[PDB]
Amino acid sequence: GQKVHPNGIRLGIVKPWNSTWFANTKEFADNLDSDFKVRQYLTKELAKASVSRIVIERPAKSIRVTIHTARPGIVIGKKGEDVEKLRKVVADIAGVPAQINIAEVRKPELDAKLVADSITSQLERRVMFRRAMKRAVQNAMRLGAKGIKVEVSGRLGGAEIARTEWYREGRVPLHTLRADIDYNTSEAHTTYGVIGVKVWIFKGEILGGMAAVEQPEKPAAQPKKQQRKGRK
Amino acid sequence: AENQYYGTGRRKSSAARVFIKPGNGKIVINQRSLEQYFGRETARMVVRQPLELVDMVEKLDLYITVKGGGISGQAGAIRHGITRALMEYDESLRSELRKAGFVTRDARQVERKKVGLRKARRRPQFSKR
Amino acid sequence: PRRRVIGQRKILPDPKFGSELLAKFVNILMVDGKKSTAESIVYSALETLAQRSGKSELEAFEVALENVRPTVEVKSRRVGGSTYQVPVEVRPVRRNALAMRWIVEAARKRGDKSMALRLANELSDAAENKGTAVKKREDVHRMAEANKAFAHYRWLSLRSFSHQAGASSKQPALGYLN
Amino acid sequence: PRSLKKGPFIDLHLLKKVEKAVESGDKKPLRTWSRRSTIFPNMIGLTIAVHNGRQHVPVFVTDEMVGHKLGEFAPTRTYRGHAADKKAKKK
Amino acid sequence: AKQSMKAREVKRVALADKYFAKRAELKAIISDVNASDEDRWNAVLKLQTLPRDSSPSRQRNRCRQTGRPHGFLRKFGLSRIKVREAAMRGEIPGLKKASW
Amino acid sequence: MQNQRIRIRLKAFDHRLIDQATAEIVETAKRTGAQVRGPIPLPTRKERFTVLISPHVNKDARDQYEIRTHLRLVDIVEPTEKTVDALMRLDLAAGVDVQISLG
RNA sequence: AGAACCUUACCUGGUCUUGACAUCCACGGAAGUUUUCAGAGAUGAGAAUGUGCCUUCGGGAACCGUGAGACAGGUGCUGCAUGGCUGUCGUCAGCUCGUGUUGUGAAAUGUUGGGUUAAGUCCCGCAACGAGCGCAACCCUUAUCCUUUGUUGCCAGCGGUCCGGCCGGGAACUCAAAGGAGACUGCCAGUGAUAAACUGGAGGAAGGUGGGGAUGACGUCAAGUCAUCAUGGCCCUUACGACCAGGGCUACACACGUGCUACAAUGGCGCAUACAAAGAGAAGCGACCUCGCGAGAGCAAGCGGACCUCAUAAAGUGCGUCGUAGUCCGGAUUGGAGUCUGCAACUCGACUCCAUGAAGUCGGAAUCGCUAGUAAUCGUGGAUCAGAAUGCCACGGUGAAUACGU
Repeated sequence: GQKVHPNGIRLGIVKPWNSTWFANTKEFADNLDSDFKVRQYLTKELAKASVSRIVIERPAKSIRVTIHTARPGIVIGKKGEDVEKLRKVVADIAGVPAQINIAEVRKPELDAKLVADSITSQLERRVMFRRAMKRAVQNAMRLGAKGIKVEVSGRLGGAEIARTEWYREGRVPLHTLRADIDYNTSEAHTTYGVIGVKVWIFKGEILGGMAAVEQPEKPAAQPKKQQRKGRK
Repeated sequence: AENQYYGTGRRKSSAARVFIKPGNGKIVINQRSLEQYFGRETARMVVRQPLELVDMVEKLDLYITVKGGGISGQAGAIRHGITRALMEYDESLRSELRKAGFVTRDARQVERKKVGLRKARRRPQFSKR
Repeated sequence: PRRRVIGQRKILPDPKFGSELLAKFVNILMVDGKKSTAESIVYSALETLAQRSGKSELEAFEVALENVRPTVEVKSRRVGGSTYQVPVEVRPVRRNALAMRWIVEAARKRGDKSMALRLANELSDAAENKGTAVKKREDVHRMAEANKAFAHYRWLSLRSFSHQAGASSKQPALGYLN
Repeated sequence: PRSLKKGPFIDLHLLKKVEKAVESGDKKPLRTWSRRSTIFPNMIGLTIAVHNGRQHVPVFVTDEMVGHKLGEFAPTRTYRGHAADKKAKKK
Repeated sequence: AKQSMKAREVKRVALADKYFAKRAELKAIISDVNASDEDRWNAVLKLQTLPRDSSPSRQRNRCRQTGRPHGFLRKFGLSRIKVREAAMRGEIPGLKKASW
Repeated sequence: MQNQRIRIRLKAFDHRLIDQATAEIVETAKRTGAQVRGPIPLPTRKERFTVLISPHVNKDARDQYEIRTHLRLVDIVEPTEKTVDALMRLDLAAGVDVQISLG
């Protein structure tokens, strides 16, 4: 049947959002949207690229854009001139100042978005292809992670109908909430149709960017302090 | 046990609470009389029975405040407040409550509505099938 | 199926009669959730009874109660190409429940100026028993007399299970010993 | 029955023709598409129409017709049947 | 979704604003409560009639990004199924699956 | 002499970042004077939503989503050169949010 | 998820063809503002008015107008071209790989057997063994307990107030929401392969993931999606484009799926009267007060909501009254009048007042939800939303009956 995005469930318990700004109802939405406009307006400059992914913040009274590259020398450019052009492209679109951001991707075939995409680019494209997926899986295993699945669809092999193939190595739990992970799903166009790719990577039992709860309050809290009791 | 002793009761998220002193058998609820709260009504006796069961009906207590839900849920909860609370008045009170099931908690907790249900659960009176 | 099993569920006693059977009589009179109305109907209903029979409310009340409820009823099931309603004992509490349900059913008939008057009614009826339900249940008794019959199936239940043996139903399977 | 806000609508897209329409007479009907617009004292004493969707349907305005909307004069819709429609007439 | 319906709505916003928005402040006191009458008749009430559309009745809005109508939220100005897409992902800050 | 004033608040998506933030400014605040305490928990929120699960049709199913907003009073009733800031940050940020006005 | 219009697909009439939207390039004008008139308006023509921005003051860019090769545009086909997304079996206990063994092979073994379970759950054991995913935890929610804190919250002992924590005062307590504790058949007794597990009991707030939710493996109807979105194929652009006024989407002796409401009396009506949760509100929500029979309007404190309003929530409780009368019930229909948003309530919206008035007496062959804070049953709020639900999503009130048997 159908499944949840691993991740999306997760957000706020194990995984950060994605964008990170405040907003709300009178400005929420919008924002959301600017985002949507950044994404489409910046990402066509990025895509040419080794950027996997972007995250938007927002600080502040600006916009933002953190970019994950992968690579970063290809988006920074000669003496930083680009990152200045990137951003000027932010911004633009957006109504505020914006800033770029850097990020580094990572072990690039670890990811997923960048691994995927690497196989979506080969299928666009197309080349003998197949483979790729095998690989990627090998890779990722490899660079890091405890398992990876890949799946490729749309249709495959040029076709009249639909289709789909997959590979996977290590591992990959599904219901485990938890942790973390990762994930992913990206598409795409070719002269026969849309082509689609999924990737799922299990990192093991490791903690995410957050988590969920904060550390214990009771150490802390302690009863020995003076207060109070409001109220004054 | 004391005293002045206390218990919070609860339920359906209403709640409750209950303050107890030596006395018993006098009661105030909420600021409120018991007749100005349980006009009717079964509940009430539901507020309670836990005082009759031990039990204490003429030896204490009673000062009560209860909020939220509705008049039967308030109560339930009272109950959790009076059972619990009375534990200080007891050394076997609890054991006498629990034997039961009066120390408990709640239980119940409400369920829930979900999508396509309806209440909760429930469901529509059809399945197509 | 189930597995697991679970039955009836506990109810508090109920505040006038100190009894769980009273509640249950409130609930089996209740519609929906209006327990305050139901209590008001049951005490009105018994105060009319109750004036109805005896001189008190509770002396009934047991006459109904007795009824109206039974001791036997029917079970459906199934036997060859057909289904039958075969006699069984009610369950001690259930029954009750039967029942409490018949006295409310029923009631409800019914018409009515107040419930309740209906109660109740029918208590007056039932209870004297003579009431509708008392005729209800008589039915049940029935029907079940019916059914008297048979239950067992069938050959397979009557069966294929030889034990003590007089049976040859249900138990594994039994030869000699060791 | 149902009602509407007091001081009912008149619409300008009709009023621009009503002021011409009473001076011209209607000699031909006024149409218009306004609908919705209210019948006012308003434009009484001439033929309007009124579009609907679709054709223009001519009606003379007495109202007795004030406070109704032009579209009541319209009919947009027809069918089908029992109903629709009179008995009933023959064509 | 069509570019013509998108759009429209941005035209509407927008036109509205010149008219609605400024208006509305007039409507209400020139007809409704309020008004003199000289007003309302219409007219003075044609100030409302000529622009419509620019009216809030409509202006609405809706989606947004997809454009879509009669299927959007809103608090986000977005379709919904696009809200959800998103959420999976986390493109809206603080927005997650859910459970209770 | 100290006091009221300002208030401050603090919003957010999240607990956590509200909290860190608390904390940034409320231990600051303790610290300068006081004018603090203990930060109240204050209600959070917790919105929820139901949306169509398919792009087209459905009965049943659906789906359900939430957002969430922590809020909070931090708590502070008076400004100080180190709590100004933080206030600057809080705000600079983003993921938080900050209002200061006494009202 | 709320079709007078818009939205809109469709119809009649008006009307345009590089276009309402969009990109390259050139030519003429700053963008823009103000204003009259014909016309249903689209649209067209006339009149007044600004002369900006960057700058080398040459020139350039923005924005408007005109013009060509391209081309834009298409809610237009194709879901049997395809991606992404989803229904549903169904939270069902299954699905699968590696190696070894076994069969010429499909495939078997393991994954079946024995005890046990909600379960390829847990345990036991064999040419099967090793390993992964699903089941299950995590993570949210509900509530017993421990602890820090105290306004937009609270009030036990102290105090003014003819009785609001309003305020001096207070932190025992509620609550808010942050951290912590607890459940493992653990413990005791019995059963059983001294296993796992199950039954019984104590302890505990709770007894067996305490309860509820998220969660949907593998695989499928040659399932649904051109109407979120994406995008190949095919096709018009002499338009499958686009602007405007009106009409239609709502027509009518029909039938159905799903929902509402009544037939009353453990009900209605008039008066007195008690106890909620949740949620929205910066061209918005809103009390006191004023006006009107009233919708509503005026006036206006408060607020961005733990600070306010809906709000005496209704069922329920107290008192009078009805006697089965088509009613003291029901109140479809239908006349008249008033209020409301909006360009506008004619076809065809919502609310209020007066009057009028019908089927309906608890309903066939038949059928559906639910195992307890559930069903049954009473009220409230919100999204969507100029305005506008008896649907949908969430909320709290009262609160059952019965569970033998398989």
